[PDB]
Amino acid sequence: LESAETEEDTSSTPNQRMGALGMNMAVSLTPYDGAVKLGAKSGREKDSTSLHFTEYHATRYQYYFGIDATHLKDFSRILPMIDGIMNLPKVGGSSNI
RNA sequence: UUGCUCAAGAGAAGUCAUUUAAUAAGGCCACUGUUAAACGUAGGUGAGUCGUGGCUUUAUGCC
Repeated sequence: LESAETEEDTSSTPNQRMGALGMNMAVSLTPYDGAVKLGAKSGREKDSTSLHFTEYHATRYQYYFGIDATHLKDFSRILPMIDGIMNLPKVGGSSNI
């Protein structure tokens, strides 16, 4: 909280910490063409909150990351991050569909 | 250390249930492959099984 109401980085315990890891956003390798999916839910009772449309994209995603390994408080923490980068569980999205 | 430092639009959802492209139709009616002749005379070959049996003089040939 104090990091936003002061100019320096200390206020003494540190006020903030720039993350040693920074990753750019992932972009699709292929230009997006308008593709949607129908979503009508089962049942004869056709009220609202049914017949929805979901946009999807059938391409590959690429992203760029960079870490200052020296900036890490514990130098050994870079290895678990690499393991996570290769074994990335799921990037937030409609994993159900 | 950058109007910065931190920052998931996220969790869930069947486009479903039903429908014969069906009923009818001749590619049909006509056509001669007609008419005539001297063979004068000189062109060749690719493929197994093994020790007496009925006649006949061993003979040597027949089945």
